[PDB]
Amino acid sequence: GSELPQMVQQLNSPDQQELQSALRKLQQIAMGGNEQIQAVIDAGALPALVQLLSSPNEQILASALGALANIASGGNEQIQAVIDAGALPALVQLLSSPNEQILQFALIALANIASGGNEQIQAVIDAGALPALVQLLSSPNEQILQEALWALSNIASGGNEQIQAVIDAGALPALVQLLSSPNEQILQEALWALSNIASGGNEQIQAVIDAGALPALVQLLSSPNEQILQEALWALSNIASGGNEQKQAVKEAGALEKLEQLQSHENEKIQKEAQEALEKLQSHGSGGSGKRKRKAKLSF
Ligand SMILES: [Ca+2]
Ligand SMILES: [Ca+2]
Ligand SMILES: [Ca+2]
Ligand SMILES: [Ca+2]
Ligand SMILES: [Ca+2]
Ligand SMILES: [Ca+2]
Repeated sequence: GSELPQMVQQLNSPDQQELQSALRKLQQIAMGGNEQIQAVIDAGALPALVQLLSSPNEQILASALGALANIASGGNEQIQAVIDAGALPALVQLLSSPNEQILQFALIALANIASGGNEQIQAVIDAGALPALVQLLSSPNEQILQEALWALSNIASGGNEQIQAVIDAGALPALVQLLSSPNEQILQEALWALSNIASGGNEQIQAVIDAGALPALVQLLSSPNEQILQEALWALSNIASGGNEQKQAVKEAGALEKLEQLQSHENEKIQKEAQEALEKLQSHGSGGSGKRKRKAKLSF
């Protein structure tokens, strides 16, 4: 309430101490849920925060990113307000920053925007984010790689046209290569990304198959890691939701025997996901694939 208008005014303060302070307070208020986010938007914060993405002051920039990321953790309409204030061109340009901290925070903000509805996701694609995000799949910096993977995964949680944009940007070969990663964080994310691409139409599922995902996905059905096991099951289950050619590719890769054995796993969630995937492979229908979105905060 009554202190918020002052905080927003202070985003243009000639006193850098007052500015940085107001920015941090807004960032923190935007951690408090969608009603609190809406109070920040209603006080007029957005134009100023977006303007500050052009700041050459790295402390200001990092906090502005933090604030906008938190606002973009809200509802689809709150995300759309951020897009409407003009955030995307600045965020996309920041994907080329040589500052790893700024890059990380930019990625998180983009990822949150791409956790909105299909129209919000399409704005991200139309702003040109995908070629940069796909290029970052090759980063030797695990932190950067992890945040780019989340952004791609969220973009692939849209409709078939959004998924097709991801495929056409050349993401699949890198994502399939990541299924070999010894890094459990990266592996999990690569599986989210591929699962979401495999939640589209049959020709999207087939692009995943044609890029060579199945043998690695079937190997992961041998993991003692219950989290990785569930993630590989989700991916196989999405692919098995396609048509006959897709179901048949899954059978040719040897999944049947393993899916059947996994119905005897003590973990009830694994049991259930195995049974469901198996029923789809032997079913005559299609559909039932699952999409997942990730939202993250930034509390400084
Ligand atoms: Ca001054
Ligand atoms: Ca500077
Ligand atoms: Ca650097
Ligand atoms: Ca490294
Ligand atoms: Ca490891
Ligand atoms: Ca285990």
